[PDB]
Amino acid sequence: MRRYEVNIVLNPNLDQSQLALEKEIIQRALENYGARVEKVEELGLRRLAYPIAKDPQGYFLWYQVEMPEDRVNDLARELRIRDNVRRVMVVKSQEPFLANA
Amino acid sequence: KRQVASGRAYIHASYNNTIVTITDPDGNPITWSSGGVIGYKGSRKGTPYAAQLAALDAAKKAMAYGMQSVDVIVRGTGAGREQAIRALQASGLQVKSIVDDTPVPHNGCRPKKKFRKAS
Amino acid sequence: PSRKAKVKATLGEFDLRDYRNVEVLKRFLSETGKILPRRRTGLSAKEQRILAKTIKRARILGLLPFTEKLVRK
Amino acid sequence: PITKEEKQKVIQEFARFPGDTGSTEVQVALLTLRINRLSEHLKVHKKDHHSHRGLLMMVGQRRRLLRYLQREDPERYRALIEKLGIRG
RNA sequence: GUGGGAGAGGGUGGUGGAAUUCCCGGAGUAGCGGUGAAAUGCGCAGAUACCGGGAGGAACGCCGAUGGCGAAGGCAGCCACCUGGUCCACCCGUGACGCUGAGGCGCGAAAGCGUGGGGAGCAAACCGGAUUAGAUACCCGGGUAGUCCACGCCCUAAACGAUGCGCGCUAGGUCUCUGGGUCUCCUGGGGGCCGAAGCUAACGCGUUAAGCGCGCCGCCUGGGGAGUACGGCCGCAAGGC
Ligand SMILES: [K+]
Ligand SMILES: [K+]
Ligand SMILES: [K+]
Ligand SMILES: [K+]
Ligand SMILES: [Mg+2]
Ligand SMILES: [Mg+2]
Ligand SMILES: [Mg+2]
Ligand SMILES: [Mg+2]
Ligand SMILES: [Mg+2]
Ligand SMILES: [Mg+2]
Ligand SMILES: [Mg+2]
Ligand SMILES: [Mg+2]
Ligand SMILES: [Mg+2]
Ligand SMILES: [Mg+2]
Ligand SMILES: [Mg+2]
Ligand SMILES: [Mg+2]
Ligand SMILES: [Mg+2]
Ligand SMILES: [Mg+2]
Ligand SMILES: [Mg+2]
Ligand SMILES: [Mg+2]
Ligand SMILES: [Mg+2]
Ligand SMILES: [Mg+2]
Ligand SMILES: [Mg+2]
Ligand SMILES: [Mg+2]
Ligand SMILES: [Mg+2]
Ligand SMILES: [Mg+2]
Ligand SMILES: [Mg+2]
Ligand SMILES: [Mg+2]
Ligand SMILES: [Mg+2]
Ligand SMILES: [Mg+2]
Ligand SMILES: [Mg+2]
Ligand SMILES: [Mg+2]
Ligand SMILES: [Mg+2]
Ligand SMILES: [Mg+2]
Ligand SMILES: [Mg+2]
Ligand SMILES: [Mg+2]
Ligand SMILES: [Mg+2]
Ligand SMILES: [Mg+2]
Ligand SMILES: [Mg+2]
Ligand SMILES: [Mg+2]
Ligand SMILES: [Mg+2]
Ligand SMILES: [Mg+2]
Ligand SMILES: [Mg+2]
Ligand SMILES: [Mg+2]
Ligand SMILES: [Mg+2]
Ligand SMILES: [Mg+2]
Ligand SMILES: [Mg+2]
Ligand SMILES: [Mg+2]
Ligand SMILES: [Mg+2]
Ligand SMILES: [Mg+2]
Ligand SMILES: [Mg+2]
Repeated sequence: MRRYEVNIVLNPNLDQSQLALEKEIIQRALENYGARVEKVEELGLRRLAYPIAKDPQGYFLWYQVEMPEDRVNDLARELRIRDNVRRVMVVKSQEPFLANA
Repeated sequence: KRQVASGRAYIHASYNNTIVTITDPDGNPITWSSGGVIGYKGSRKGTPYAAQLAALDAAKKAMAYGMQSVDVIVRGTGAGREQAIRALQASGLQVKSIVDDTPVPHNGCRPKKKFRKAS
Repeated sequence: PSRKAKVKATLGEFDLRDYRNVEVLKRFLSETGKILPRRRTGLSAKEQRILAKTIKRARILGLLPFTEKLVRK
Repeated sequence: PITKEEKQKVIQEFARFPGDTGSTEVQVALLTLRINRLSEHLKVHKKDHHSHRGLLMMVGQRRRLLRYLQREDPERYRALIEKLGIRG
């Protein structure tokens, strides 16, 4: 049971129904691996620094969660099956290291 | 005969030859030139003067398509890059921006023995 | 000698481990997508070491560039 | 890994008295726990030699501590081996 | 033990972008490439240069350093999991449980061997072009094993600090990595430079000793013959001790 952060960049050209379906599958997959969500920050469509999947923009989602470690990798794979999902990065949570304080 | 009137100018400069390809804003070429298009045959192509001649020749060929403004793009380190730059700069063609976009790898492939002692 | 300005001195309070804060990490990159050296950032060894990996994360996410093109040569 | 609760469990289970955290029995028990965990890690990932060296060092340390206990008080030695099931 | 810390330490899975090559398409024309100069080569079956798309293999630019880690070899994109070592603070626990280490056992760059796979770039041998008095070379165009992966062998090296390990003692200054603290600075561990005493044939070493001491192991006894012969052990072989 460790605390992680999930960054999900998906297709910005999805309508509200397709986006709702993708987020539904994301939530269902999080429940299927026992990932208790603590907070969420939906930033949405943002301008990429380089084209990803031939698209200059991407829809960003972020989830701070807590889940068993042994299946973390096994969860990331499950999130890469959807073609609309194009970037999945899970990072162990870390305390902020402030500079120029 | 397309009457592009505005495009890009790629300069490929190596220690052996300098070759200028003038393209449209989408990258499709229109005309081009090099040290071999001019009478120079051997090592005289890797000469800044030969690069100037190639740039001016490609520019005059682009005048046939009625092009006025260009966007210069430089690739490769070779004697004659800056000479081709100054040739295109004052040739009737308006130079809007010069950009060096030399393809540098992130240490992917192994060079030939000529370029070793590095990665 | 890089006497123009230090990126840290030209900045305030910020998190060095936040890979999502793009507007602050843009300052630590050069004109190209390259990571600025110590003489330009003015950070310490530990600070620069953390900044490097956070910048790499931001690049992989598609926020920061891997490489850019030089202009006005 | 080896969390703090398991470590305290085995320490309190092998403590000679309340408060003992560094007696020979406690050290041998902790080394045995680490050795079993590393052996489970080395059944899979059999190409990991750098950790295999640490396994060798832990085994040597446990053998030296058991030899000391054998020399001083063989009764606690036999009791420790009976509780932990070592030496085959 | 407790509480903190730094790290390219190792293994497994996944994943990112740049570039090379190749394929598809667009656009486009007389050469490209290469060198001291050239030629082989490739190009009218449309190359080079340019744009877009796709495949594949291999290596990780900036960060990056005179830096870090590891017992050594050695380790450099990112993420996760598994995992080794190590340092500091508290002065908490055991109570000499220590040091070294013939044998033994295991690890051990590159090259090399076996089986299977992979094969973009590079490239022994080899095919050519030059150079040359000749050129079994350097230079240029190709190119196989190999380099890569899995598993099993091989045990070598300028495997280098050409300096075995451990502990204690013996001026300092400066730079740096990493902790702790009354955070100008002090204290602990580590990486460099200059230097007290002292040592050294000299060069140089000098709290990271090559100084002063103690313990234990390894090794040397003029050069060639020769790391050869014989014998043994090991190895599929090359060959190693
Ligand atoms: K080093
Ligand atoms: K073969
Ligand atoms: K030797
Ligand atoms: K401090
Ligand atoms: Mg997908
Ligand atoms: Mg030439
Ligand atoms: Mg590592
Ligand atoms: Mg084609
Ligand atoms: Mg060719
Ligand atoms: Mg060919
Ligand atoms: Mg021909
Ligand atoms: Mg024809
Ligand atoms: Mg090509
Ligand atoms: Mg392409
Ligand atoms: Mg292929
Ligand atoms: Mg560097
Ligand atoms: Mg070290
Ligand atoms: Mg070395
Ligand atoms: Mg005490
Ligand atoms: Mg007592
Ligand atoms: Mg020892
Ligand atoms: Mg031995
Ligand atoms: Mg070997
Ligand atoms: Mg090898
Ligand atoms: Mg082989
Ligand atoms: Mg094979
Ligand atoms: Mg080749
Ligand atoms: Mg030849
Ligand atoms: Mg001669
Ligand atoms: Mg001749
Ligand atoms: Mg060759
Ligand atoms: Mg081939
Ligand atoms: Mg073979
Ligand atoms: Mg050396
Ligand atoms: Mg040595
Ligand atoms: Mg000698
Ligand atoms: Mg020493
Ligand atoms: Mg020191
Ligand atoms: Mg000195
Ligand atoms: Mg003196
Ligand atoms: Mg002297
Ligand atoms: Mg000493
Ligand atoms: Mg002799
Ligand atoms: Mg003799
Ligand atoms: Mg000899
Ligand atoms: Mg020999
Ligand atoms: Mg014999
Ligand atoms: Mg035999
Ligand atoms: Mg032979
Ligand atoms: Mg031979
Ligand atoms: Mg021999």
